[PDB]
Amino acid sequence: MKRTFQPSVLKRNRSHGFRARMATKNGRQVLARRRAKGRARLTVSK
Amino acid sequence: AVVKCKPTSPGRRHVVKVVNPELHKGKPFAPLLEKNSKSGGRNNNGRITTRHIGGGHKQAYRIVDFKRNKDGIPAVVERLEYDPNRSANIALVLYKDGERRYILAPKGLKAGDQIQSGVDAAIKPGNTLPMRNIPVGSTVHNVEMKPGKGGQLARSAGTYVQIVARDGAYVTLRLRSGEMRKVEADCRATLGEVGNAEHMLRVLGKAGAARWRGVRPTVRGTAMNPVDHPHGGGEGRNFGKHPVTPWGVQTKGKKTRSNKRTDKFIVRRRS
RNA sequence: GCUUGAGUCUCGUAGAGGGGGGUAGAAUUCCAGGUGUAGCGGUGAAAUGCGUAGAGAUCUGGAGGAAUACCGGUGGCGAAG
RNA sequence: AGGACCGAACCGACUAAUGUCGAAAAAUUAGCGGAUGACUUGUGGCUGGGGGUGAAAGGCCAAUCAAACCGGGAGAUAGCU
RNA sequence: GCUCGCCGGAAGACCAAGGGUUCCUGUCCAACGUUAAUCGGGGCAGGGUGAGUCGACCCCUAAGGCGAGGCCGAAAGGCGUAGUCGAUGGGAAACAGGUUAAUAUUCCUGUACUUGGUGUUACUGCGAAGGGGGGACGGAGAAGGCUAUGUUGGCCGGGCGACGGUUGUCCCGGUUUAAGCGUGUAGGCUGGUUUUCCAGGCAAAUCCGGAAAAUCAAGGCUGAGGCGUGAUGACGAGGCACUACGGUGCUGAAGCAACAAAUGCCCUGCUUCCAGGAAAAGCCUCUAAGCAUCAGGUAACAUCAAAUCGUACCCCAAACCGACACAGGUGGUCAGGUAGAGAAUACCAAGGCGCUUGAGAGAACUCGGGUGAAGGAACUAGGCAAAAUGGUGCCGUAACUUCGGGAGAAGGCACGCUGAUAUGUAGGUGAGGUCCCUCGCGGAUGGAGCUGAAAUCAGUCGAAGAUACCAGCUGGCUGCAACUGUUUAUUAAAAACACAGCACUGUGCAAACACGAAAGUGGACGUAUACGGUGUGACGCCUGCCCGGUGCCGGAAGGUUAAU
RNA sequence: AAUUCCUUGUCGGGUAAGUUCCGACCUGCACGAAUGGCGUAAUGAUGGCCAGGCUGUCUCCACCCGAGACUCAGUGAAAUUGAACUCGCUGUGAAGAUGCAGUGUACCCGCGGCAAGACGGAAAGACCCCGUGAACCUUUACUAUAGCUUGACACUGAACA
RNA sequence: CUUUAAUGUUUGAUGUUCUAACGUUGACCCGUAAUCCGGGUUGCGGACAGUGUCUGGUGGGUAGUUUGACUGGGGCGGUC
RNA sequence: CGCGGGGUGGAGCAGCCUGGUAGCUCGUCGGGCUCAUAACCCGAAGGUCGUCGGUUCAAAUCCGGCCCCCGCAACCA
Repeated sequence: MKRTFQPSVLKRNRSHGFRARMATKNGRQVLARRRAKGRARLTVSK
Repeated sequence: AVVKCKPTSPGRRHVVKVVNPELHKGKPFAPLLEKNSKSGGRNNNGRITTRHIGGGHKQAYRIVDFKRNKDGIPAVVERLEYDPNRSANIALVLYKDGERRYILAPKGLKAGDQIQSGVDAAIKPGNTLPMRNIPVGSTVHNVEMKPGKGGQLARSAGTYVQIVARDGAYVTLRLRSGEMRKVEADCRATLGEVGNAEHMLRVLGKAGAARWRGVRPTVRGTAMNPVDHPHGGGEGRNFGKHPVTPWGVQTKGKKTRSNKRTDKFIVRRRS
């Protein structure tokens, strides 16, 4: 068969990128707890 | 020309074609074209608001104005063509002043002849002028609602609006569906019935002649689940309810007329 | 070859011969409005139906369809219908 | 010309065996269906939880669907074990 | 290293995607590899990715996202204009050879090409978010001309050969060359040019569109390949010379004819049919507000710039996704020889590997199969599994039918090799010679060479000649569904769903319906031969009775009747 | 009959043999003319039956060739498991005994096998019931509501019949 | 008190006309090259339509739940 | 195994419900109309109200036994 993960940095980063989160009100809200937890991968990027 | 191909295979057996060499065997006039995005029945919120729409071959937007305000200007019908946007053939008219215009083509109109617009016109199959010059009992088409609006009714194949009386400022009209409705006598229309009238005798024959058109199958509600439609369920293929729409509205008899501001104009109903 | 067979041309006659496109008139129905009212219609008789939500009758206007009163005659035309 | 015929790459999964702690959290093998079409497919977008989508099975929505998932109400309640 | 076996439309050779040094070298074995391991994609140390011509960034748009004001909504926020972004789209320009442990259309040598800036000279009027043309396009089908490439032969080089022949119609190896420029064929398209006028292109216009005159018959556009040039250059088999025994330096013959022939090219063609087949910019050009001793544009010439990023390796897999070094899935390009219609299949070339447990044993049993006496479904839920029919040309071919089909129906014959007709035919291609000429990539004519079906006759070989891989079981009755198709991915592929047709009914456009608290949208930039809801499901003959109950619509006089 | 309960209905055909099949008789428990009826060429990885062909499916399997099973060396799991000195039968018993009693039998311990039991292993039975549990679906179950629709009032005025 | 009649006066239901509210996905202009929009002329309808408050009806399109127990197992039945 | 309704001249139905008086059509017998039958018109008769018991002013009526008919049942793994 085929596993459900055919990666694409363009497709990924366009929906889960830094600007993708800062695009909406909600993204900035979610990043709040992430900055509170201080997880290095705030937004999966370089 | 109507015809049915010999049965070399079921499907090509039930096709009814309407071909006519009068039509331009080439391409449309490029300098009068604007693109057209096929929407796929989606709204600004991307939800498919209306079913039975999907696919369809790449139909581009041919520009067809309907106002016909080239007054005092005689014209020449250059060539005849077909457009999937409408269901009746289009007439490519060549003006005297070096202008062109894609407009509706009547029945007795043959390319190469002469048509026109203006208030110096005659009762000819293709002349566009206000109705206040048009005689009682005329067979008109491409009529408007408000003068200058351009065009509202009788734009499909083999259609016509029957004008009865012209009392006062309002003109007594007879709609195709039998709805005698009023209008301001000063609307610009064109004399003659809409051509390509043999379009009605054309029957697909195949499912392809529906899908590449853009039509997407009408699944019967009773065949659906009870959870996703007012019908569905029952291990015996039974209806047992009152025939309604997928949204509770009673079908097969239910007057859905409600605007209240055109009732004055609506005189005699469709009985 | 001829001509009393038959056919053709020159000039006129009669006509519901056929096909296509417009139009007129009375009448019948329906829709709307004014007047008015308990019957209307029907049959050998009665009834179903229609009617007090106000018909029929009557006047006016309008929208339509089909057939062409009298002329009409064992008259006319056509191969027949 | 053909939702035309046969049959490969391609898409699919009717039949049987192997397998079932396997090679694999549904595959391999030998036969098959369609294969110029309502076709297949890459890249790239929009439609979303009582809503989306549906050639309509109550199937599909990241191996999870008669209502996905993360956190929080919530240490929910349990005449039950 | 010498043999064997394997794929060879791949288990090969290059890229995108996605990974992230897994590439190369030295060294090492505890731990990673299901075994050992001085081996490796493992540990440690070092090195490697070189661009004006590749891709991207860039320029300009599509689906669609964001979206100043604006409309709207408790707030959050939603839609949308101008604009601004976004390829799988389009838009300028490079190929060959050699070199490295690893990279090179990027380095070096040789040979070409593109867009801009400043400057110089000589001329000339230029100039927009505006207009026009171009860009710019569908599916299938058939044909002509070629190329990649391959084959035979000629020529050159070497050998003439460990068991019989082999100086001869013998054998093997090589026989390779681009970008660009010039020429500008085959082929395809279109009547050019000149004058005048104009309610047209938001304005204008010499550009385009239109209507009348005029002259003459071509001009122009576009265009694979061939031929010259590129190139007395490069490369090139084999020798000539030293071994760190891995390789390097040097030298260098022939280098073409002919035939066959792509899914590649002309073709972003042509014919035809229908379901009628993007956009903007670059480019060319006309001008507005205007500026003309200017500024700019055209042409020739010199010179300078062409930035940044990726560039290793894997890339149908031990390096991507699957927890694994996992019998699976992952797009595009190239793709030889013989047989064969064929990219099927079988065996080989190039190239890469034998799969990261082996060695003995050969019992029951299990699995992948071979063969099988007499019989031929007696097995069983059931002809399921196996077996078998299986190719080409031709002959012949029923019930039925919508007169297309049924059908390759069923059921049969000939098939190898050699010679001959004929030192390999019909056919195809085609040089030289000849003639002519509006002289070139020319037209007729002419026929060598090369390549190559098939038919007939005769002879012969074996049990068998489609001898292998490959490759339909058929006939009949009958239910249902029309048929192609779709679906429960992970037990149901069917009679279910879909289906074209048909019927009713709703809808007169700010249309019904639908998402959305609203705006706004889809419907449709369509409008009754149109669109929405529902039912049934090709075609053929037809589709009766009932308005009681329920639902819907019409009529509203009267009874009952909320708020006020 | 994809429909017919009774039932294997009845008659004829196919077979030596026919609960199925094919064609008909109508006694249609309970077909029915758009929740379409009846036929139907072509078509079908469709349901059923029969025949010919061909064969190991079968009467009844036999042999042989490979990948394992067996041996050796290296590597090294697994579900599961209260504890073990872990035999059969008869009977009894929380009711089918490896463990109690009676009695028979049996050296201790491995290997290759085969599968009757240890009510063997996996899944806190998916069946029935229960819980004043849950979950959606349904309608002429109860109560609200979206939407549609009516009227009064507001935005909303000025003149005559 | 009933039947009626002229008038003053106080409200209501309809018919018709008008233009200023309002509507305007009619034409046109400017902001502005801009199919949004605002305003400006005009044309076309018309105190309608539409929205708000109140209210009657309809109403499974939507939502929250009920839907008994005993019962020689349940259900049907019967009974309380 | 259960539940509901019915049982009335030769036939089909009334009346029952809510208690005193038993009706309609056809049929049977007969007369008439026509030459005859039929149809038609008129008169009369024809009902232990399935059977027995109880009880209240009577029993077709209210109730309790037995027999008979129609529909549903022969159910969940």
